[PDB]
Amino acid sequence: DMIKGKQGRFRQNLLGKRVDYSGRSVITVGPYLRLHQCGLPKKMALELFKPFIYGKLELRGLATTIKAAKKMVEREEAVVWDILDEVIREHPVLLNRAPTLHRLGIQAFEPVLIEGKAIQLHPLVCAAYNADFDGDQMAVHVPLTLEAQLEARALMMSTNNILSPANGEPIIVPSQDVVLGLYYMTRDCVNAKGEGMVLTGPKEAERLYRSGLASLHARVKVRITEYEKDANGELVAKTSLKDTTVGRAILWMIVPKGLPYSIVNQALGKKAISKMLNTCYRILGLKPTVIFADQIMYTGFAYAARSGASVGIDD
Amino acid sequence: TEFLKPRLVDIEQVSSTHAKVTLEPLERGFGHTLGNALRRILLSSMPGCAVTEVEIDGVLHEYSTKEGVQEDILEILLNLKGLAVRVQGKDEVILTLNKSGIGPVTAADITHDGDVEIVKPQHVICHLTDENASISMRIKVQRGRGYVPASTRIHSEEDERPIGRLLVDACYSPVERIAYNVEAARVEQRTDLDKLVIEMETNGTIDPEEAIRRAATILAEQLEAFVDLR
Amino acid sequence: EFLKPRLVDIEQVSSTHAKVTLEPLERGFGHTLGNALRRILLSSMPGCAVTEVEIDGVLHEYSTKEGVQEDILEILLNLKGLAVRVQGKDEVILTLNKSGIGPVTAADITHDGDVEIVKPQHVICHLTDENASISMRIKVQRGRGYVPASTRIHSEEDERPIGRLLVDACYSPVERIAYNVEAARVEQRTDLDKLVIEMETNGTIDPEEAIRRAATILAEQLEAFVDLRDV
Amino acid sequence: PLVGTGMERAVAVDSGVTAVAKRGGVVQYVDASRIVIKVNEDEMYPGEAGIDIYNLTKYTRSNQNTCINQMPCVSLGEPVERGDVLADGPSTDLGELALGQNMRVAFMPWNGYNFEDSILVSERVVQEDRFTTIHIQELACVSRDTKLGPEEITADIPNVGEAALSKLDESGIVYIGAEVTGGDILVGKVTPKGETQLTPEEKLLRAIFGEKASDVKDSSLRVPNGVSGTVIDVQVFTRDGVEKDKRA
Amino acid sequence: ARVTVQDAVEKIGNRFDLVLVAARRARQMQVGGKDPLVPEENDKTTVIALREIEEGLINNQILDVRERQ
Amino acid sequence: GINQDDRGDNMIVLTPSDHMLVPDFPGLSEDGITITFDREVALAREDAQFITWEHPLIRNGLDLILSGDTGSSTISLLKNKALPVGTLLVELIYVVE
Amino acid sequence: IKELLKLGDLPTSGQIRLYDGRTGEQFERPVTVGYMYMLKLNHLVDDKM
RNA sequence: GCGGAGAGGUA
Ligand SMILES: Nc1ccn([C@@H]2O[C@H](COP(=O)(O)CP(=O)(O)OP(=O)(O)O)[C@@H](O)[C@H]2O)c(=O)n1
Ligand SMILES: [Mg+2]
Repeated sequence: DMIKGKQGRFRQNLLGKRVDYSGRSVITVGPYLRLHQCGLPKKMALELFKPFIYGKLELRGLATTIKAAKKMVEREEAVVWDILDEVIREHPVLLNRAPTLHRLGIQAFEPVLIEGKAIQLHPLVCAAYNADFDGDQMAVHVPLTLEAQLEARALMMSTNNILSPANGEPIIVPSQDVVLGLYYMTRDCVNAKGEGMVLTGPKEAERLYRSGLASLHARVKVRITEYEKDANGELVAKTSLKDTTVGRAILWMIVPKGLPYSIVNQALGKKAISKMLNTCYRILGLKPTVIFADQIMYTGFAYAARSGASVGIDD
Repeated sequence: TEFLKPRLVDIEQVSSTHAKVTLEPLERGFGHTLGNALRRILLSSMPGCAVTEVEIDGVLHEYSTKEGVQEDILEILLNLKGLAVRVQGKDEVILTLNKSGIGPVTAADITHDGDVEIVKPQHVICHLTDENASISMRIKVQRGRGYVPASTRIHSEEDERPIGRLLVDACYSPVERIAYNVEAARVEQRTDLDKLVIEMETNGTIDPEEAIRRAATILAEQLEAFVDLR
Repeated sequence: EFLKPRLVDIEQVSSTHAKVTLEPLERGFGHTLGNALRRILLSSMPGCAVTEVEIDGVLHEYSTKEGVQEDILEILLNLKGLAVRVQGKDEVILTLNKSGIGPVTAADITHDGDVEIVKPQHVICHLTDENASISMRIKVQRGRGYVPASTRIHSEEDERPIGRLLVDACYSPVERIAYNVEAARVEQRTDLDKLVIEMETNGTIDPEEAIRRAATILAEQLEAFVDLRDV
Repeated sequence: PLVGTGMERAVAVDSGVTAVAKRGGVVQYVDASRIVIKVNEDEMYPGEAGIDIYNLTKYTRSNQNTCINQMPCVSLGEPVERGDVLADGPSTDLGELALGQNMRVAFMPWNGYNFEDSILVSERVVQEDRFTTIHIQELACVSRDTKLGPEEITADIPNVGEAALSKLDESGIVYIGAEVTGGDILVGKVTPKGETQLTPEEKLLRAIFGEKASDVKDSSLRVPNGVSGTVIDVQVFTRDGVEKDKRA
Repeated sequence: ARVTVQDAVEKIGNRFDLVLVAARRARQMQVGGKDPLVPEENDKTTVIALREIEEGLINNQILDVRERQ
Repeated sequence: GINQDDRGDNMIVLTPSDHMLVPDFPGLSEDGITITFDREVALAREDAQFITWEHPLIRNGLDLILSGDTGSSTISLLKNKALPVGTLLVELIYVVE
Repeated sequence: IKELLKLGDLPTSGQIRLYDGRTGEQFERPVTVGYMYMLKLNHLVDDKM
């Protein structure tokens, strides 16, 4: 019985161990994060990285011996927090969510020290984790050796895993608030403020919208310069007058060079945004796709909040 | 009582017209109040000069066509919208453009007047084709605050004007784009403090730093009347 | 050649509720100033509030006195709401002493010169016994913002007397702020606006001083902006 | 609840958390521990009636470590009838079920801080102190009788600094109302040592110094790591043949 | 922080021995036998070694030649 | 084989260990002793042993080692590219008495 | 519910126009506000962390 | 005071 069976052995103690330098806590939104990072509470970070703290403290000479380093960590003076910030700089941590169904259940992130007792998880990756902010918890492990650090940052980092290993399609597609905001932004209306005025570019579109001289969605003629890598990797600017909404122009600000304008020109729902990300990946590559996804998240969240979408009984 | 004043005003000026500005030390919540006050004042209320109205010697309405310009009229209006001009003494001045021959008629080709300086001489205006290449126009520039679209003036156009009076959007404010992000920043013990990153694009004339300068100056000038605790 | 806004009439409807007007506001600056002031007022107005309390016969917040019906914890909850105005000192020790049957209200506090008890009707306790007597010493400090007990616990600094009862400090007098920018027909101008700031406070900070200090803080930060090193 | 179903009073009354009058009368004495009522002559027993006294229960530990505290509703001189609610139990008001609290919500996405089922909350909520709960942990130190000798509860604990004893009384128990933190000594206990076999010079040194061969080891209970609160109550249970301590 | 290693994997297409060469380099850097060939911007030695790999200065063969030298 | 717990405030607590090297140490006890090397701490903490070169603990350990024969003979290898293979270096510690 | 809202002198549709506390600008399309009875469940992060 | 049962709960 000790050997056989789930609770006994091989399953329990030889494929299912219980690592050190690990923690657990409740997950939270943290929209401001970069795709490759995660909000980590100070106190857990100190607890996890304790031996790193001692090593760095001794290197800097702040502590004569290891016991003095321990006492300095247990008082938690400003120097300790400074050393923790310095050591945390490039050190990546592993984030895991209880049912690790597929390999995207474990991903590496760069932590950013924050107050509170909850772990902050980047929104875009929730779909990969199947994470929901209704009391879901996550575990956080620390890779120790140099090879482990390199492996976590290279193989497991969120930005390196944008395509699902099952099928080629993207995993990090915007989920609900982002897509709602973008949808609100791109949809047009027959008549509003600033119908049919001609704008020299998206920047004055934003000038108009944020100053309240034009509606966030209103049909308008704008001059836009799209870039196309038609040659052997060179970008050629084509600049013409398109008939679009203010919102579509506002969104166009983020979009990297290589992509056709058409991409944003439509209603921009869930599918449209997903295929937008798809084309951005296929044409440009990884890094532009990552930054573009982050930009999409930020703009979607912002303009969803500006929209003020609610649900009344009469809706 | 004793507040926390910002230090370390770093400015990453990539592409001279585009400036990122960071202010890491502050007090909780002042990030959005200060960022937004600055943003709105910069964007909506900034004294500047811009083209307002135009009379074309050849065309009576904005949808008609001139022979030998491939660009439509709307493109010429849009090109005229981008002109960033600074006049020193005079309040309202009327520049003339007259060009012939092949090529791109650019802002430099305008007649060089005394008080008025065009900050971007290479801004394209029109493209003239061969053997006819006749372009002549008179553009009137005025001083004002902020951005004024055509639609709000044309609304109050009961004072009937002769045909050809083509209104143009007035781009007074020198700022083309302005945005601010607020993010967490901690002074070694206090974490509920924030950093303000202000991304600003100006229209050549003044560099962003000085734009911010006169924005804060203007806002302080309005506030001066109440502030007396010193 | 510009305008600039001057502070005009400040109507006081009640001791807590106040309306402040600003007449000559340029177009567009109505909302800017309205919101800036709202933010500064709600966030940064310095006020005084009780930080800790010592009552005689009670070891800790959770015990109970003979002859009172509120729990001690509820007494702290009542004290948190006490609206007081301190003028000169930073920490004052108020003394409440009452005996006999009756409601111990805020008015019964020992009357000191520098401290003003804004709402003397504010109830604290109810005695229910002829020989039941309550004595307490309430320590009131000046501060800004919101500081809970549990954060200051790191800096205990000899909290050793178990009779000490720490209270969360809400160092903020302002409860509510609204503003309206409305057309200010000035006899020689077309489109000017007047800002009306309607504010509800616990009745410690006066409107004029609140608005002045807020404008001060905003002007100071703008001062920080005027200079730009570029070094 | 601002929006209830009417069943709140049924639930609150039928649960034992409220204090409910058995014989109606008039409230004679009100305290935050007991409500004393003078019975009405109708319900008053002819022979050996007297008055009714209801002792309330103040902060005690529930199974889930929450607080169970009753507050009085009524005031001096108010008449009460059989089956009215004198005192409110935990999370009940004036007889009604108040499971939580009712706050002003707005349905909107606010810069994805309420992205998923997550909730955004205003600092006014913590300021108004409306979601602060009291919890209550119980800790037990047991002194048994070993065959090497019974353990002791004394405050004399080997090789502890006087800092740790400062908050302990002479009997070795924390003062009621003292604020403790993780690692602080919750109560003092000593583990007996046997077969010490000290050298004769060491035995002479022990007599002058006062060093105890019997102790040299500490079984004192300590507050668990990372939990910090105020000691509100202490209880002591002795068996037959055990002297009562001061706390007792 | 170095958010993408895409150029380093474009240098060595296996994407696995990349990790090995970067680990060897960063281990020669941490235990201070060697010195970084790139100006550090307060990065730790892992991201330093990746930054060096993406700039083409270090690979396995350069490691072997320098070690035998 | 004496465990040295560093309490932190210039005070070391010495306790023996399961792997100590001698049957009994003259001064040591299993309950341990606290020491300080700073004369001022010793003047403030009379419960600690003031350790100097002349303190019995050190003189005791010295006699214990220099009378015993542990540490008198060992071998060691050297990996140095800048020397010939199989070379012989011999450390010899004579004692004049 | 509509009647009860009317008796209080509140919008009958149960939605109100709201101003963004950070920016001061109005939200398009008024939003539902009102009092709801909410509960704090026994799952407290400090116990979980 | 390492363990294992039983009960309940979380995602
Ligand atoms: N017995 C159980 C019940 C639940 N779970 C876990 O709870 C989640 C269910 O999500 P779900 O899809 O069922 C609900 P959600 O993701 O929030 O979307 P929706 O509410 O809009 O429908 C999964 O991560 C499961 O692993 C489990 O492991 N065993
Ligand atoms: Mg969930």
